[PDB]
Amino acid sequence: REHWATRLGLILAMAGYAVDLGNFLRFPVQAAENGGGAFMIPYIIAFLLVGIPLMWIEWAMGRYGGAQGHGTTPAIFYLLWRNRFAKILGVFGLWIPLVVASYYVYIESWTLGFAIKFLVGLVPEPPTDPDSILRPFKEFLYSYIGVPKGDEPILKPSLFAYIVFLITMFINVSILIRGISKGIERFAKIAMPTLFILAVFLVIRVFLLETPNGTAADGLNFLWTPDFEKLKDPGVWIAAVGQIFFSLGLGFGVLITFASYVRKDQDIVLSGLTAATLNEKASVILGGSISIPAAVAFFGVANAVAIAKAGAFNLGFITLPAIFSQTAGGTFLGFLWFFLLFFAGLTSSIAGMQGMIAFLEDELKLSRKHAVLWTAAIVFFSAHLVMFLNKSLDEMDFWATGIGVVFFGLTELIIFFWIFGADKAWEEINRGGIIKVPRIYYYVMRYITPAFLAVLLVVWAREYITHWTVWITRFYIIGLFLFLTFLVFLAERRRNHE
Ligand SMILES: CNCC[C@@H](Oc1ccc(C(F)(F)F)cc1)c1ccccc1
Ligand code: NA
Ligand code: NA
Repeated sequence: REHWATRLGLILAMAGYAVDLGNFLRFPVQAAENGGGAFMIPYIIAFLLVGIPLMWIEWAMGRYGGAQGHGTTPAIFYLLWRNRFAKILGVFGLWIPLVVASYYVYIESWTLGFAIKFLVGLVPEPPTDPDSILRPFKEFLYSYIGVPKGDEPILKPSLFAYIVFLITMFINVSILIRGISKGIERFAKIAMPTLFILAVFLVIRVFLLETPNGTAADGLNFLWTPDFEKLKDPGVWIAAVGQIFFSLGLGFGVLITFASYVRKDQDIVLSGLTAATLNEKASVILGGSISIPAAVAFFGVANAVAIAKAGAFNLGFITLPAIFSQTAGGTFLGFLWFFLLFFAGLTSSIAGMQGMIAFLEDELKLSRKHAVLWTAAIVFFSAHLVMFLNKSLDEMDFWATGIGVVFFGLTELIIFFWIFGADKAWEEINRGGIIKVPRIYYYVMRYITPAFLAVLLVVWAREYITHWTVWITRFYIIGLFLFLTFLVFLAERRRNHE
């Protein structure tokens, strides 16, 4: 079995997974709409009661299973719980990253595509007034995606967008086909420093922005000025808990797959706590200093509410390009911005397609070459539903990431800490650890964390409870689960023979 080469590489690869576009775009928006700086109170709390406990568990399960040649949840859940339902629930943690890859890599191609368009200068050049600056970029993005102009729910992506998507896929394969150490780790050692420099360079440049409508100080001011009256809202505490899940990448079965390449007695407690910290630092320091400020610096603090309500997607794909087109040398600023985003996602995409690669290698005994190409083949095919069927993306994202990861997360708790036994589990987390987990976390992991998850579930289960074309997507994603259930079946039939 393959292994991480260096402790640093492990943490960077982990951190490379956790730091995606969400750090720079989703996190700033959520904070501004939920009390600004006061949002740090439920966020930090959820980071201690939910994020940190759940991270150590997936790290534990991964390493536990990885010692026995199994990096995937179908196998691992059968080890923690010798049962048929365990292998079935384990399917989800092979299903979720595979559904996300069906659109994530695609969105990742956009950044690459835009970064190419920005570098060569193939960007709109307005013209005055905000709608007169945004619209040329609104139409610029829609032509790329192929956003439906008619009543038909049909996308028509440009030939360029598609070609970049092929390239993007090819880029992902190029890294993944070299393995864990010489591929993901070696790239994590390059991308993460590259990421940091690009972030810092923008943070510096954003702070130097000065328009008649305001400055970057006004942006950091609005974003961080605490509104404690919103802490009364349970929805904020739900958005916080949901965000920690989103930003740490919990419940995707990717931490489990990745930790399974950590050696049996190697530390997971401290190494994990570091990778988790790297992610959070990236968000609060770099992420909330680039997007929101530059948007407020240009449109004024008056539109700071309207900008935050415009969504995290408009901010990164319509707003921020529109602003760079108005700044000195901003064509290159656009290029850096998107080239920052590309690697942020490229370090995440490679990480989650490993789950399917690890499955074919461990359970179906495929070589690394085949396991990669067939995983690429699957992703590439399924992505066509996202590329062409309008709102297919959103539907996939709603199930896989909305409840898929939250449900599978709470499943991970009960299986490892309640079914497998808490004592046996606690030793599995702390074993080989440079530092030991605080004795108080035993109660957090056993009661507080599942309580938070179960009462995030109920809050999700009710209010979060569309055109007929969503069924096409439902049809497909259900079909995937059945397909994976079948491979698990074939996986256990191949083992009884040998
Ligand atoms: C690292 N923090 C999580 C953010 C990111 O996580 C993932 C991103 C991509 C993948 C995939 F590439 F599909 F494997 C798997 C997980 C994600 C989560 C939900 C939707 C889109 C992206
Ligand atoms: Na993150
Ligand atoms: Na990433």
